Amino acid sequence: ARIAGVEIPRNKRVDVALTYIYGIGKARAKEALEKTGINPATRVKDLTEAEVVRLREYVENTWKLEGELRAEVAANIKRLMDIGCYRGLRHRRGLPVRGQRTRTNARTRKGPRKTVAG
Amino acid sequence: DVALKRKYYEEVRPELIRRFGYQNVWEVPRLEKVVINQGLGEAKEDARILEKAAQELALITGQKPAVTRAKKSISNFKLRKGMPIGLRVTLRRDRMWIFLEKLLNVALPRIRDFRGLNPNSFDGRGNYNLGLREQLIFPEITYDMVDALRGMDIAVVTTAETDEEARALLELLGFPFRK
Amino acid sequence: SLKKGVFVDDHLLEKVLELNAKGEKRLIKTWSRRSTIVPEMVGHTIAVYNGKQHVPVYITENMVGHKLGEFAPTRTYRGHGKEAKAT
Amino acid sequence: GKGDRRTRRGKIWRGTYGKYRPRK
Amino acid sequence: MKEGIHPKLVPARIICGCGNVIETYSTKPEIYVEVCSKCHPFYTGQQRFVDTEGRVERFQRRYGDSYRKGR
RNA sequence: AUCGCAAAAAGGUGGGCCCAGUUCGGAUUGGGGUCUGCAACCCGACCCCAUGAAGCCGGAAUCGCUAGUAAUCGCGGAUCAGCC
RNA sequence: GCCCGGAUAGCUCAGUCGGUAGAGCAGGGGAUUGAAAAUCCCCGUGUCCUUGGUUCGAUUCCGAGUCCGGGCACCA
RNA sequence: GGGCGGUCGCCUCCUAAAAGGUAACGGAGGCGCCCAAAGGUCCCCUCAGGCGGGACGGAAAUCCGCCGGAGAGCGCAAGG
Ligand SMILES: [Mg+2]
Ligand SMILES: [Mg+2]
Ligand SMILES: [Mg+2]
Ligand SMILES: [Mg+2]
Ligand SMILES: [Mg+2]
Ligand SMILES: [Mg+2]
Repeated sequence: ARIAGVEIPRNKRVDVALTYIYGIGKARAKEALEKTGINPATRVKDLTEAEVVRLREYVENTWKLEGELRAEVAANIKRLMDIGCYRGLRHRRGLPVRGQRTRTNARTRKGPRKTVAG
Repeated sequence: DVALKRKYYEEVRPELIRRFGYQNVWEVPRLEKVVINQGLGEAKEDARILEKAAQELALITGQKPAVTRAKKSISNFKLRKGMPIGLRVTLRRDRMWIFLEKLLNVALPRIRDFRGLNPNSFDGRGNYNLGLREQLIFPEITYDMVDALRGMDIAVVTTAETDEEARALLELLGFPFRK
Repeated sequence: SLKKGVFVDDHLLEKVLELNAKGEKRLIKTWSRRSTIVPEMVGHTIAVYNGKQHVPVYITENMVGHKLGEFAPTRTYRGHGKEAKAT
Repeated sequence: GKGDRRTRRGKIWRGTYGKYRPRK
Repeated sequence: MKEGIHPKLVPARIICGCGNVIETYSTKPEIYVEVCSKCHPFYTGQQRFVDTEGRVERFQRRYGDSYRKGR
């Protein structure tokens, strides 16, 4: 049961294995199947072997290719520092950039308990 | 056999007349050889040599590249003698145009950068390394042997002297301009 | 989450746009960033209280719908360390 | 879950319903 | 020649995206789409991303005249 | 006090997500659309979207709990526009 | 050179009588004790001598010795 | 002067006076080996560097073109 994307979640429900394809999520794997007529409680393995291959072109029409928008994750950070703004070194110093507290909670983009001397 | 040879013969040979050239028969610029190299990518992909880039490279152009040796053991980059690391190939024939017409038409799209490459990469005596980045995503290979980014390096060597006489050829053959 | 009404402060809406009448020097002193930067004039330098002090901003034609609210240097964070923990 | 972006009660804990899950 | 490791490069036909592809040399017949994608003086092959696809109610002139009220 | 607040929650006689670091699970993310509001950024709820890093019950023995007591679940205020 | 017993983590060591394995330091913070010492707790370091073979294996058995010692000779 | 210290054999350069030799407790250094190929024959190629570039690349990895007549290399110190 080949998929529209690249990483195969090994023969699960059509709400599950079709979802975590890049470019697809809950509100795209939920509405992309009810238009085509597939019952969302069925398996990807128990799909029709023609529905294996003809549900692939519908995903690759509009949004930009897998890895390219993931490169736009790093490229939007580049274009926001068009003059080298302060938000650029808000990003490139390893911290959340919304404005969370960073002594306690929001320990994510910081390295977890990495560097202190005392 | 014939692959864009009409653009090779009547878009080059009379186009290099009335504005370029000394208009005799052989000093009109042409292609001698186009070398292609791997150069390990960044560093040694493995401790022991694996010889699979000859297999996917023999898939993309259908020929084996020679795995050549290394220089003196400077050992700052764990440099050593023997256990060859070269992966160089020239392969000048009509087989040159067999692959060069493929990558001539498939590599300018289907990889994402700024639109094209440098017109400042010309060198003396007209030998022009072009220097693509990776192309293991869409050289119509379908993700075969995805070990690393693992690019390659191309130099299309002309015949004539100046950068305006190789520049006379190459974007009339179909290269981009101003990056 | 921006809306159909792109608000600029009435203190600072058209008192930044004195350039478009005749054309003058490339600096004018506005205050706010919660108000939208003016889209009428482009290419010039707009003086602003940038969070720490009145230092200007200069656009280079990269803004289409981008918010100016990412322009606020006042936390001059030199680096990590200097804690003196367990207290 | 409460702290999720969209669940049943994730609209309740955060205040409003969703653009795919409306009131009625 | 050196018949051996060097394969025969068996013919296979590519799906003819932007005109006729350079013909049957390699056994890799599949592209994504659009062999050339343009005539290559790069005639603005845009797909209208995050930049000016939405040009209504922004990058426009609102809130009155050309701001004569300044001084 | 009915009229309407609100949806009371597992009530589902449900189809399934099949031992999975996995639709169990999850934040930081840059663009668009609605604001109650002078105004929401860096100080709107976070609304379908992008995307989902961490986690399989923890160590030297702690600490709220004696039968309607824990425990998820369910409701409103109070300065109150969101709500921090 | 015959014969005798062995080489385990900066340091040295718990071993098998073939189916096991490491604890201690210049180390950071840690229930502790009413915030004091560290009693006590996670923790930075196994070709178990080089190699061949009964063997389900080898972190352990056996054969040659390269690694170091005592006795025993022998050295024109 | 003896003792203390250093040395006792072989090789390289100078001292060493344009044949060879030639001393000092004169100066500068190596050796008690190693290669089944680091040997013989046959057949191909010419090095190290500098310049112009590259996709990573230290200014040295790998590739192309020009200049470069031996400044590289020839297992090991020095000489030819
Ligand atoms: Mg996943
Ligand atoms: Mg994990
Ligand atoms: Mg409330
Ligand atoms: Mg003499
Ligand atoms: Mg003489
Ligand atoms: Mg020889």
